[PDB]
Amino acid sequence: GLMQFTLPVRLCKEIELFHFDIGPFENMWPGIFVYMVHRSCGTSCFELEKLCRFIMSVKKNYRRVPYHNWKHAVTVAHCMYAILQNNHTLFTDLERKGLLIACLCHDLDHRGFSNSYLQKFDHPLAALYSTSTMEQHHFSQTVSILQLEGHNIFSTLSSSEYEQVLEIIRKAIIATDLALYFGNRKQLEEMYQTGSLNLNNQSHRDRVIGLMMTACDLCSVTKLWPVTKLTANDIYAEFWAEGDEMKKLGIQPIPMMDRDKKDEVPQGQLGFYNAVAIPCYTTLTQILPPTEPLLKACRDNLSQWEKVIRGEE
Ligand SMILES: CNC(=O)Cc1ccccc1NC(=O)c1nc(C2CC2)ccc1Nc1cncnc1
Ligand SMILES: [Mg+2]
Ligand SMILES: [Zn+2]
Repeated sequence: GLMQFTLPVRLCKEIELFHFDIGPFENMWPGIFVYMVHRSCGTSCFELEKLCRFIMSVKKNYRRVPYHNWKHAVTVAHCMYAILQNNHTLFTDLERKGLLIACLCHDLDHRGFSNSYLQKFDHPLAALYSTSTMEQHHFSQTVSILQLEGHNIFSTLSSSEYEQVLEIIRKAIIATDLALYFGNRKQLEEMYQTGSLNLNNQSHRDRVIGLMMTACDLCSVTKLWPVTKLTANDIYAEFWAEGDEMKKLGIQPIPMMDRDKKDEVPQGQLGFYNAVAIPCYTTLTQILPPTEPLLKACRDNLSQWEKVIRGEE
């Protein structure tokens, strides 16, 4: 009850900022998360003995892949933490609990391959789930861990609060399938401008949480340039591996994934920012004004990639 987590001053200050980088020390990331849960949710939200056991089981089930790893899980959680703190009163007690956990769990047991690569490989998980493949696998894994003895961090909730929080988390994790982002934003877009967006409409909240998750999941583009620049190497390390494996199946990969075509990256990142990230954070800022900082950083980094092409770095 009385065992606050505290952080070094720089971390304690910098963590409340959208563009915070959790840093290269694996060993602090668990404490960082618990810090965020206590300030986001309450020191009463979860039994600490239990939370710690869940955190470490969840860490154990992210794999050693260049990008879709434990560092990604916590990065995404922090970005959600930042959004909840800047929109304090808009979100229910359970929405605060379930969302941070969803973010922590959103990529459980990712292998570094896209849904497309499961289908073309004919991986068993593509047999089992025909769309949002990995994402239903990550939700599947989150319930597996939640059901291990001593890991039910949600046990103090009623039967029905429990059914709501798992249902928040499921949609939350499906929402991170970028295949669904495009329709979800276009629907939120029409609803904000026609002016029918109603946050008391639960099908509306669902979409808005869906956008937040896309925004959190994309937040390596909302960092200081030197972070965004270096994280790009990791996402691209996975892409080129997947390309290598597409080549092995007798399939030319999209250039984005072809390591013979690195020259084409700065242009590929241009497309990405314009088609995906700028729109994501635009629509999110229009809905949740305090989240503007994420749009500014995104824009900044777009500018930096233009600069890369112009020979200027
Ligand atoms: C399916 N469609 C696409 O994936 C879009 C695209 C198109 C072309 C080239 C590249 C991409 N994608 C990305 O670059 C990218 N994707 C993602 C998530 C998988 C969506 C996250 C971060 C990205 N970049 C990134 C840059 N810096 C620091 N961190 C991450
Ligand atoms: Mg994912
Ligand atoms: Zn992710």
